[PDB]
Amino acid sequence: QAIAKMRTMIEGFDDISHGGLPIGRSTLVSGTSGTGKTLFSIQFLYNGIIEFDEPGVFVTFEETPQDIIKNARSFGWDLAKLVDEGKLFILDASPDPGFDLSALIERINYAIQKYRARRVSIDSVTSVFDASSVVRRELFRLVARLKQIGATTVMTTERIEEYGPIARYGVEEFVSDNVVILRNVLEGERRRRTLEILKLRGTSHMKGEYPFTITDHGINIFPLGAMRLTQRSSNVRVSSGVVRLDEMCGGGFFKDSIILATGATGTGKTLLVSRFVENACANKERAILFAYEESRAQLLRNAYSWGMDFEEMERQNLLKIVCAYPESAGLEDHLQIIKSEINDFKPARIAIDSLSALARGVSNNAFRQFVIGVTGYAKQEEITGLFTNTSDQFMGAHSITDSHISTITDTIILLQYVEIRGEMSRAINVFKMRGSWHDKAIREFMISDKGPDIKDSFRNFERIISGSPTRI
Amino acid sequence: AIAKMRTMIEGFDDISHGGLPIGRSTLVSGTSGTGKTLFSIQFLYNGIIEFDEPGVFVTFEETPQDIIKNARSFGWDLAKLVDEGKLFILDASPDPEDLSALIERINYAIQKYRARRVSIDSVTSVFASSVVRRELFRLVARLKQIGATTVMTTERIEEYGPIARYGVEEFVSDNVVILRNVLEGERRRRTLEILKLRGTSHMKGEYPFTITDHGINIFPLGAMRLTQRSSNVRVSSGVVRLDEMCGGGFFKDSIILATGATGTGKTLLVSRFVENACANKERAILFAYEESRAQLLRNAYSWGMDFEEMERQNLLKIVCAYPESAGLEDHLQIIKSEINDFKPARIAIDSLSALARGVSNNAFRQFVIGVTGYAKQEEITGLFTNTSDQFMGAHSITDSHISTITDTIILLQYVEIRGEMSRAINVFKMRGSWHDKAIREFMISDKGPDIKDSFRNFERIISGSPTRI
Amino acid sequence: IAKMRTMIEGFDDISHGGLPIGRSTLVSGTSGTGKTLFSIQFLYNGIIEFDEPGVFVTFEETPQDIIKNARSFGWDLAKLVDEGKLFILDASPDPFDLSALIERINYAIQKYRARRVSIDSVTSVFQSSVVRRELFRLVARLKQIGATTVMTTERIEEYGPIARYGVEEFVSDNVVILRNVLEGERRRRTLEILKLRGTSHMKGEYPFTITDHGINIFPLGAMRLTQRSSNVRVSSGVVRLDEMCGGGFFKDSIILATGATGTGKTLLVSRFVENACANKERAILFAYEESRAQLLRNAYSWGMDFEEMERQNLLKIVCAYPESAGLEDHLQIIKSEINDFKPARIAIDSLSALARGVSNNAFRQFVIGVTGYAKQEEITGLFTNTSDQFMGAHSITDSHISTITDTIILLQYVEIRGEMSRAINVFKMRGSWHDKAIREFMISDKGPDIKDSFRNFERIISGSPTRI
Ligand SMILES: Nc1ncnc2c1ncn2[C@@H]1O[C@H](COP(=O)(O)OP(=O)(O)OP(=O)(O)O)[C@@H](O)[C@H]1O
Ligand SMILES: Nc1ncnc2c1ncn2[C@@H]1O[C@H](COP(=O)(O)OP(=O)(O)OP(=O)(O)O)[C@@H](O)[C@H]1O
Ligand SMILES: Nc1ncnc2c1ncn2[C@@H]1O[C@H](COP(=O)(O)OP(=O)(O)OP(=O)(O)O)[C@@H](O)[C@H]1O
Ligand SMILES: Nc1ncnc2c1ncn2[C@@H]1O[C@H](COP(=O)(O)OP(=O)(O)OP(=O)(O)O)[C@@H](O)[C@H]1O
Ligand SMILES: Nc1ncnc2c1ncn2[C@@H]1O[C@H](COP(=O)(O)OP(=O)(O)OP(=O)(O)O)[C@@H](O)[C@H]1O
Ligand SMILES: Nc1ncnc2c1ncn2[C@@H]1O[C@H](COP(=O)(O)OP(=O)(O)OP(=O)(O)O)[C@@H](O)[C@H]1O
Ligand SMILES: [Mg+2]
Ligand SMILES: [Mg+2]
Ligand SMILES: [Mg+2]
Ligand SMILES: [Mg+2]
Ligand SMILES: [Mg+2]
Ligand SMILES: [Mg+2]
Repeated sequence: QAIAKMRTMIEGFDDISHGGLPIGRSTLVSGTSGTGKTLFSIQFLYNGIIEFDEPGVFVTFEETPQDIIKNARSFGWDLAKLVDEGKLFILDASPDPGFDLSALIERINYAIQKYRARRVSIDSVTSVFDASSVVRRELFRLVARLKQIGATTVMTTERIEEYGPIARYGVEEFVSDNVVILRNVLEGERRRRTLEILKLRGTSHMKGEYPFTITDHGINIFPLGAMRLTQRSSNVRVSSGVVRLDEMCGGGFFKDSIILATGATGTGKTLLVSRFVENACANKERAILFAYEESRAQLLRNAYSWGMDFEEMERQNLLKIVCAYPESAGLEDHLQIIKSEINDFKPARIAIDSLSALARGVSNNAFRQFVIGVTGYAKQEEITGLFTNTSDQFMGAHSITDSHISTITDTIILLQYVEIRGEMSRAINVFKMRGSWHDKAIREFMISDKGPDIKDSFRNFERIISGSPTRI
Repeated sequence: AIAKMRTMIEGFDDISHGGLPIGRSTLVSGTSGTGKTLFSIQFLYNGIIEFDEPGVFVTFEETPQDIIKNARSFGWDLAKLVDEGKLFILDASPDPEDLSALIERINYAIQKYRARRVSIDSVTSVFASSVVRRELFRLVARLKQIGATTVMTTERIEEYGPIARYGVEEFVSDNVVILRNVLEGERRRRTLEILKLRGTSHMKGEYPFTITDHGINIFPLGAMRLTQRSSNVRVSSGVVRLDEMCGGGFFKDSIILATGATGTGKTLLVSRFVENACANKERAILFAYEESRAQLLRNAYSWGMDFEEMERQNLLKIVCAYPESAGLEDHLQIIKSEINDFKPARIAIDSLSALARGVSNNAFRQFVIGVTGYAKQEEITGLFTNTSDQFMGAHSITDSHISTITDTIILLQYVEIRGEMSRAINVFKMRGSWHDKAIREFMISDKGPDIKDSFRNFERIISGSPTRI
Repeated sequence: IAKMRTMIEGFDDISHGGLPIGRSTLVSGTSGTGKTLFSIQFLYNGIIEFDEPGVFVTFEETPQDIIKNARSFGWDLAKLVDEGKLFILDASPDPFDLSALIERINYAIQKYRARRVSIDSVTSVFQSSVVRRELFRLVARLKQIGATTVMTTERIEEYGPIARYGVEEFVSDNVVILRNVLEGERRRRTLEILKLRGTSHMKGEYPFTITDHGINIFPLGAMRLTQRSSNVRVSSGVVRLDEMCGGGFFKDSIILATGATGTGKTLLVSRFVENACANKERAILFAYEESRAQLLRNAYSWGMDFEEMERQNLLKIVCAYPESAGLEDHLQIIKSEINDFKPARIAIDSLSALARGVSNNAFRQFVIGVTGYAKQEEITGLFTNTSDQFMGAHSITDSHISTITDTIILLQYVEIRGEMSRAINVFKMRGSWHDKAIREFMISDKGPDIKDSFRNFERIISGSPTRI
């Protein structure tokens, strides 16, 4: 048969490893200091005991068992209880403030034999080490030893560089069958943790780097390229909160769709968003406004001057206003918050104000990856998503988005300024709709105390899209 | 000329100009997980199963049991061939609880099995550069006298560092293959190179490959001979008016490009293109990289076409995938793979601009030439869509500059007429045919696209903001 | 400082005569560079071209194999050994060492009356300060013996130290470096004379190709070679285009057909190539975007029978992806094919295709080379160049190679009355008058037809003109 694997039950990993770690073989987990090796090792054992009734041995080489049990209480895992229930054996191989190899393989086997233990975690084998071929042969002996037992091993290894050699010595890499590289890449002044499976001998795996976050629920990996173009798509309509906009969308937005609001600063994106949120609470549905530009304080003042009261919506428990600076974390961290926050609130409508805030400084690819995730998560979860985008230029803009994410959205609302008679008008347009007919008219519109009023088209003008048209 | 032995690895025999030179050792160096072992296993396996050429595998770390088990993954029974006496896994790995000695064992094994092939994996784990060359030289030199073609595995620490670990292994061997696993920004890319073959020609540079269920599959971008068939056979676009604008419809043996701003009607044309195939009981595949099976099924139904029906009839397969789910190399395989099972008459990729996201224009072009080329030589009508970055005033058909690779170009654009977003369609070019040269207005309905009349009384129609005459 | 001719294509140019006589020349380089091929070709040429006997010292490769490897290039070293013009000296170990070697070299030189010596590789012998003296000794002895030697050395890094130990350079009188540099995924073979003590040579690196004929270097600087130029005319194949140029294209000239995709560059090529064969003259067609079947089909739709012209051995079609080879290799394929057919006209369709993925310096070098070869061999070259922009193009070429062409035929779309019409312009003609009018031209089953100019329009060059 094909190489049998053993599920780790670490969010994402088992999809990246196409099942889990090859059973009976050792797997190297190497990374710089604070990459998540120990955690990868604990979480690996814990889940086997709790879920599969597979006992585990943790082989510490410096961390006192008090501290291992103590660090586990942070993630809400109680190791002490599994010790006292004879399921998890912590095997202190740290020296009190040669016997190595043969002596230790006996000790770890006396424990492997004693607990019927199907899983082992050695952390960190590096600290035992010796020149170049010394680490290779002493290591190899240990791997080949455990393979004879028929036990499945996680081998924490250290690193000095972030994209340097795999291990410390340039040997371990090859001794082991399965190699996992953790990274904590400094991208500007922020840190992006990624896990890569370099090889699993005798089996396929997902290639490349995958981002993850160490939350209070452990390692959470988002398989960026393991989401499936496999979501539901109804014809159920919903209201935008603007009646003339619903008319122009051929009877309102689709429930299962991503809507994009594109225009210069001060064109009315946050007004359409505010409105899009107030419609959900008006029909007794929960909504989340993900603000990254304005504070709750300012989002209420401005909403109340447009006629709508966020307070009664919040108190009724139908509207959550979140608010975060994009620079406060990295994209994976934000994507984590958003997914986390949608689960505990279970809304029918998400709104992010704005994507253009989150694209700042971050690379185009890194940004798009975030957008394929948030767009993709909403789509498969049957949640309507309105995403605001502020164009870098206020006039003469030729591209909808500067990040080029138009092919990812289903519906594009387009706000733009228009200069007539030495004044600055606005002009909404339903630029596209996937499914609906939609109005093809660039209707002028005004904002008041009442909200948005969508009047008539500029029938007697040429080059409306320019920003300074000419009366025909 | 030097005599070569066919390896039966997809792409290698063409890259090596006939296989590995016979009676010489070939060095295959790479970083961890590069496909070194796989290359050597295959070398032997494909040798045994095809030409009844027996082979020997020397292993210094991996147990023989494991070389047999790992091989089962690719659906090959190495165990059956050990019994049959065609293979022999000479276990040279250390015991948990020699230079000339091994050579004698390897020599003995060769005659003891009439073996024409060898694979020593890896001759580094056995190990001072002064010393490593002398013994490595002895081994490779010995094997030349035995008269046995050899694949010798060696390890590396850096993708563009020294070819092998000790800056010696290279110069000893007659033949050097580098397997690479380059990090293309969070996505990996597997390339095979032949750095030197003493006494013969080969192909130069990096050639990308994939490790799959069927082993190593290399796509030689530079040997796919631009020597492909052609006809004047016409196939319908799925729109009678567009067919007329092309001068009888599309050519069968042609790459078509549908270009335009976001939501101009590309994915609609892709739909009508695919349906028309199912109408004439001909198979087609729809490669969707932006929508989803449901949203495609839906959006099409609101255009009066049942994809649900076509799939049930097995005349339409829909392969949905995110562009960033894998690197280009993998995609090209999936695309080429899905075309070999289903054996279609027409292919559709929606869209190319989606795949060019976050990738060097080179990797893209090579990929595009790849798919273009394959469909062309396989006599398959290819409709590819491209979203222009600029919705109005676009000065270039594509930002990837792949217009020259296409044969036919359907250009869709927005036209601002009396405060409205009207659309237009013009057959920009058509190699072989006449085609209409008119920027004719069209509307989309429940029925689909209706191609009306040109903007006769307008100036600067392309700019997207025209002017009344 | 007297020099020995290598007869290695173009090396004698770079070296200003060849290798300094009675001195060793280091030829360092990474694996697969062509050091062993260089040193073999240095002796072989020495024998066949001057009857200068050579001695080849091998420290790894068995004499048996060195012969087998050479049979590749069509050279028979076995015959040259039996005849005693070449002596392969085996100094490999079994499967007082430097001095023992000198003696055996000095033995063969005196025994075989040998002018040339090749030692590959001196490095492999050794196993830093110590390497210097042993090498110095080896060279100093060979200068006493009075032998011009080639000495191969190996390198780890492609732009790192000129030799393994960072010494071999300083001890040698002459230094040559072979490089096999990686341009993305394609390889580029470059040769560089780093120094020749006592003499002049061409500085910097020069590309080369290892072919069935050995090391073929292109000294991309020492070209010009005078080239001849006449006022002889040649029909373009389009009657009006012939007039608009002032009697046709000059015989010894570079024609450029720039324009947006689908404007008709390939049609202008097709007729240009036909016109040669209508006057029983050979022409090669170098295609980089269209297969011979498609070129055959589309031509047949414009009237011309490509198949008929191919049978009479007048018209030759090439066809090759740019991504298949590098630029140096493409230059060779063309330089080769011209020699094997000796055509009156080459047609490259397109230069724009071959510029893909390459640096403009690397590309522009390629163009200089193709131009200068066609110009000096008096082959009239038409070249096509599809522009990046189909309307609003402000530059004739995006490669900036307009100064390298003598004549430019500029096609462009013109937006008239809601339709896409094309226009032909003779943009320049060094030597002739040429028409200065932007003319409209249709393409029918019969080929092109150039009608009347757009005199009643403004802003034609933009592609969106205004009626006035
Ligand atoms: N409850 C928690 N909430 C959030 N982050 C946490 C929590 N507990 C631990 N972390 C973080 O997760 C990281 C996990 O690193 P881990 O303890 O696995 O070290 P390691 O990767 O083995 O490296 P080292 O060799 O330095 O021990 C810690 O550095 C810590 O910053
Ligand atoms: N009470 C009001 N009466 C009338 N118009 C108002 C009122 N309050 C705000 N506006 C209008 O609404 C605009 C506010 O911009 P809005 O938040 O709607 O859009 P936005 O594009 O998201 O803004 P930004 O790009 O600055 O984040 C102001 O420029 C103003 O013209
Ligand atoms: N059945 C399979 N399907 C897909 N990929 C596979 C399969 N089996 C193995 N692989 C891939 O092959 C790689 C391992 O190949 P191989 O063992 O030849 O590597 P290697 O370069 O010899 O490594 P090392 O020398 O460090 O052992 C892994 O990265 C894995 O993803
Ligand atoms: N039922 C319908 N009735 C009328 N018009 C429709 C209908 N369905 C779609 N349309 C129009 O046609 C467009 C369809 O375009 P299509 O789905 O081909 O997108 P596209 O041009 O591929 O662009 P993108 O890649 O950005 O989605 C819609 O945006 C809308 O303007
Ligand atoms: N007939 C041929 N046609 C084309 N290329 C050839 C031919 N014969 C050999 N080559 C190429 O030319 C090179 C000749 O190798 P050569 O032994 O000269 O290199 P080298 O740098 O001395 O190698 P090393 O130092 O590793 O021994 C090889 O890369 C080979 O691929
Ligand atoms: N039989 C025909 N009748 C009329 N026009 C034709 C015919 N065949 C081709 N054409 C026209 O010729 C054009 C193609 O010209 P050609 O192939 O020379 O283009 P090009 O300038 O080389 O551009 P590219 O190489 O980018 O395709 C088509 O756009 C088409 O309008
Ligand atoms: Mg730790
Ligand atoms: Mg705002
Ligand atoms: Mg291996
Ligand atoms: Mg689409
Ligand atoms: Mg050599
Ligand atoms: Mg062309």
